Amino acid sequence: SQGKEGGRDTPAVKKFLETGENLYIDDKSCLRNGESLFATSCSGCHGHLAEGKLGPGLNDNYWTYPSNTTDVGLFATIFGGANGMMGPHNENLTPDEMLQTIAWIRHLYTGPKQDAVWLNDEQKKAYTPYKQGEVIPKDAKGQCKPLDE
Ligand code: HEM
Ligand SMILES: [Ca+2]
Repeated sequence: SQGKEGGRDTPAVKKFLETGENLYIDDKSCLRNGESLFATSCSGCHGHLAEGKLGPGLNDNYWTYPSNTTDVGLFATIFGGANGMMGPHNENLTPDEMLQTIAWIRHLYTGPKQDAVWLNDEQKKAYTPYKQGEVIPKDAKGQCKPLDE
């Protein structure tokens, strides 16, 4: 909406614009939000688990546009999708919400650990193919304020 919030000046967005790093990767509070944001903005075409439906599966190691293997690339795709050639994507999420959504898409990954270029050395160590039924603890607290609270 608007009012008094953040969106484009949060520490995560600042860090992202400085190094391309997504501080929300593996942050449970951000993942909980991202799961919800992904649901209403992307799942309708990419599937509930990003397995693919009308749009391609975003949970595997094949990418039509490899730039999407980095969070900056994925971000640019949606924010600059405005009638282009990489899909029917419109900038509807704030920059901060986008990072949370991207963090969730990465969490939905089910492919080879070595192809997860969006994860650093440590995060790759903690990577595990997403399995349906998983439940992010609802009392999880982190860098992201719960969308419901
Ligand atoms: C913020 C929500 C969304 C995100 C993050 C998202 C992300 C992406 C990404 C990263 C790709 C490229 C995949 C690749 O390179 O292999 C893609 C492709 C595509 N998306 Fe989405 N998507 C979203 C919403 C939607 C919606 C709502 C629709 C339908 C109105 C849609 C339809 C498509 C289609 C048809 C393609 C394939 C386009 C092509 O191959 O050129 N997407 N999406
Ligand atoms: Ca894919």
